[PDB]
Amino acid sequence: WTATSGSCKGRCFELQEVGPPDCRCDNLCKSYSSCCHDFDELCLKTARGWECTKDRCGEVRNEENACHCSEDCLSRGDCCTNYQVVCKGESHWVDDDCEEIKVPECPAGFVRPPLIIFSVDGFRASYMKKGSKVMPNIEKLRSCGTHAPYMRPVYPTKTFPNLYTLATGLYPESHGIVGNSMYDPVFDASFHLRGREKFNHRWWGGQPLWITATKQGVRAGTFFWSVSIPHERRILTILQWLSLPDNERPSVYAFYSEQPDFSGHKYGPFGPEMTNPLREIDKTVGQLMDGLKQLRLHRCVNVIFVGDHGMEDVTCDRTEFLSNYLTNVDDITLVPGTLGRIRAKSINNSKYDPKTIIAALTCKKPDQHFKPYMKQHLPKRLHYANNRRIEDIHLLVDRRWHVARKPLDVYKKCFFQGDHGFDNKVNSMQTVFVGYGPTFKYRTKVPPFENIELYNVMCDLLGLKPAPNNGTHGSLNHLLRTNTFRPTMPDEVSRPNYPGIMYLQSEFDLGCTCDDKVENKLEELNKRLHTKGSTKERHLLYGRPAVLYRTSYDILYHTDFESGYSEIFLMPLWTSYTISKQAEVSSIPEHLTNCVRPDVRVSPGFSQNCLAYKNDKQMSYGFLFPPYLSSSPEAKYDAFLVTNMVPMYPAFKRVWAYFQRVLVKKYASERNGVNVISGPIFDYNYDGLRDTEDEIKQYVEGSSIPVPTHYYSIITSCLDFTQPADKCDGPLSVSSFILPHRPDNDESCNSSEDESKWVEELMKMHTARVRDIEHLTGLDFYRKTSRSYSEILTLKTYLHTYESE
Ligand SMILES: *[C@@H]1O[C@H](CO)[C@@H](O[C@@H]2O[C@H](CO)[C@@H](O[C@@H]3O[C@H](CO[C@H]4O[C@H](CO)[C@@H](O)[C@H](O[C@H]5O[C@H](CO)[C@@H](O)[C@H](O)[C@@H]5O[C@H]5O[C@H](CO)[C@@H](O)[C@H](O)[C@@H]5O)[C@@H]4O)[C@@H](O)[C@H](O[C@H]4O[C@H](CO)[C@@H](O)[C@H](O)[C@@H]4O[C@H]4O[C@H](CO)[C@@H](O)[C@H](O)[C@@H]4O)[C@@H]3O)[C@H](O)[C@H]2NC(C)=O)[C@H](O)[C@H]1NC(C)=O
Ligand SMILES: COCC(=O)N1CCC(c2ccc3c(c2)C(=O)N(CC(=O)N(C)Cc2ccc(C#N)c(Cl)c2)CC3)CC1
Ligand SMILES: [Ca+2]
Ligand SMILES: [Ca+2]
Ligand SMILES: [Cl-]
Ligand SMILES: [K+]
Ligand code: NA
Ligand SMILES: [Zn+2]
Repeated sequence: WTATSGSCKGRCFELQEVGPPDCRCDNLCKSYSSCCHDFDELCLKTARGWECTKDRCGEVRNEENACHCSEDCLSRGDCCTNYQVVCKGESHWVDDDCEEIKVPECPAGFVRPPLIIFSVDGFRASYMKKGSKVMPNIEKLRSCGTHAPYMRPVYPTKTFPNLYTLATGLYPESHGIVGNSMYDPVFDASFHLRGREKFNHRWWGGQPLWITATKQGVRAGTFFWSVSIPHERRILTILQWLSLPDNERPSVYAFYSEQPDFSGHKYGPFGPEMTNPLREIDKTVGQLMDGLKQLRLHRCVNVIFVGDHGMEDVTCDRTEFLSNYLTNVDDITLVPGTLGRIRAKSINNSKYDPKTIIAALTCKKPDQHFKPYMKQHLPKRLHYANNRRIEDIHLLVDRRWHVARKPLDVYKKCFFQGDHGFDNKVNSMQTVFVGYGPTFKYRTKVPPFENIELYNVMCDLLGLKPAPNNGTHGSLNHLLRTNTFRPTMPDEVSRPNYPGIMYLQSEFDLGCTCDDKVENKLEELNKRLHTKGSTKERHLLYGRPAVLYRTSYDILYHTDFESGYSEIFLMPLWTSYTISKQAEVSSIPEHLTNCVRPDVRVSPGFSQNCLAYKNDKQMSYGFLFPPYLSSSPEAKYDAFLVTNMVPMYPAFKRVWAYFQRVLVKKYASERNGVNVISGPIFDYNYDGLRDTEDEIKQYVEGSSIPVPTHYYSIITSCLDFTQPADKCDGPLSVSSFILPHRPDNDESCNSSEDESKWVEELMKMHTARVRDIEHLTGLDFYRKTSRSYSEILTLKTYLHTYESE
């Protein structure tokens, strides 16, 4: 119930929402069927449209008009945005030359530059170039301010998950808005763009910017807008709020446009019908900037022009149907379209089998345009698992395609030519970022970055302390003239031990054998020096990683590699080695095929054992430093130390061996040397964070040797590839991966072929940021470089995507 019989007189677009059954006059009242009887009349004026004309100049104020051209309109804050242009001979903002904004130039009473966030739905990155001729206001913001060539959305590349990620700095698995529609099995309820369910605050986790601002005494405009409020009225409303008294005026404002997404769905991303919506959004930017310039705020406000995701060509005829794969298609519920999520139609059904559903969907047709995954097996870079609203079964759909349950679902809803929701690495899903104002840099291009980073920046722009989030604060300092944020390295929690030779061979009963008893004063001092860390500056180029949790570990030095060996997990946490452009690949000699050697620096009780591997018929082992890349036949013996061994499924060893034998050397050749840091990851509860020992669900049979869920590598070289990795004077270049440690290669449909036909494709799919590895390991990398910490934070957030240009 609402008693809608009160009035909006003097309350139009009030900032504080009043509680039922009192009637409302705020920008959301329409959506709730709760506005006062006179809201349309008083608050949604439309008479005479949105522009001043010559004949309206200096008119007698008529309070019925949409906006005003009367002399008193500047005082009242309610002129048409072009008033000064038409009636006072001023120029439109877009026609002014651009001039550096070195300091904020704000009216008296402004305590800080306001932030206006102008969000555009479906605004694909390449619109900036391709629509440049029809978007002069946007193109001015872009060339004069700070811009990226594109901004990476979060997965799924849908509207609500991305807008709410922009507001919170959180992955959708953390904020809870995991799709445009979602079912919560605990609420037994579904969230959709339509209807009232989305209104309940129970769906919306984290702390969005408006709440962060309010808690810290910074006032915030409403970020949600009722769809029927036209754009011109949203702009006028922002400009009116900006004219409020100092104690009442918000410092942060949001404008949202449903375009170009709305037309993009109908016409495709580059349909000829798309020119007009781009012109119309540009005109709305023009209105805002002219409006700001009238209020003398155009060199005071920081403006962010940001999109939520792009748009791809997608038609009804490119739909894969599940009824073409499954027989029990009526026992499932599918969230369809540009991603798939499958769950049981009934929870009272104990004969529903996720395993058999997955198998019936795997590599079934040679051209198949989707891939099924258990959610925990999805690429870690998607961060799309740790929420009860994400179904166990996930389908990653190829760009340009849809998935649906049955044909009747498509014709009983061709409508559409565009859609979005695909993997956030896809070029067509990339969106835009422009920042313009006194706190942003002038005429500056920044590298592409992820939208999860922007919350920290918007907090910096507002003098706010951000709530805990998934951004890496400091990684976008290079966007800002001032207000940076001064990041500092996390303190190391565990310091390493440096063990010497402490154990005789015969103290070990590891059930290991090696053919290594072949017997010089020149080269015995030499080997001693190597074990003490003589070559460490060659193989550890950026300092040892810091361990950020409490544990017991040893640094072990070798001629060819250095490692941080965990006495708790019985294996290295990290192994670091450099491979120069000139390095040679060798074989594992025949006599050394099954060689594993006790490490006399490490106790029998903190070592793995070969017997466990012999007894575990599913589990084999591999090595973190590859024996193929030994510097000499003598150094090769170090590669077979028990302290370099890790548990590996035979299926995974195919992947790993190819990476180590072929790919590392290829990268060293291409990049002029590489430094590699490799190691295990344990994430059995799929939360993206390092497992404690008591979370491990799988051990090597009859041992305390834990089985990794993933293996990582971070591959660093010089950005200036004329300099070798080990003698690099300037910025660095990195690519990294987090490979799932799986007992089959069901994910790679061509895995029956030679590794040269599928391994690198798998690794590319599982590309990662250094920061993703840091969360999963509790390690902190690049502790000792000649580069600024802000720069290193940018480096740690980089993702190598392997998309074309
Ligand atoms: C991305 O950034 C985010 C933000 O920093 C990181 O997420 C944080 O991760 C922390 C560790 O996982 C986590 O801390 C836990 O908080 C528990 C209290 O949580 C509530 O309060 C906070 C703060 O206001 C709130 O944000 C939480 O919101 C979640 O849940 C609501 C619904 O209740 C959702 O609306 C919302 O979207 C959000 O959901 C997400 O997080 C939860 C987990 O909290 C997931 O389950 C969801 O799927 C979704 O992802 C909560 O309202 C606190 O109880 C925990 O403490 C336990 O563990 C420690 C171990 O040291 C122990 O000392 C404690 O005693 C306690 O153990 C006891 O409880 C156990 C569990 O019930 C039990 O088994 C034990 O036996 C004990 O009795 C813990 O500190 C923090 O909440 C989230 N924050 C957010 C916003 O998600 C995220 O990790 C980053 N991602 C990456 C990859 O880096
Ligand atoms: C914790 O916060 C929850 C809250 O305060 N709520 C109260 C408001 C209620 C509500 C009420 C009414 C509506 C809508 C939501 C609603 O979604 N639309 C659609 C819509 O605005 N856009 C598509 C654009 C949009 C703009 C910004 C963001 C963001 N960040 C997002 Cl995600 C979307 C308009 C109608 C939801 C719950
Ligand atoms: Ca959208
Ligand atoms: Ca974990
Ligand atoms: Cl969805
Ligand atoms: K075995
Ligand atoms: Na396969
Ligand atoms: Zn859309």
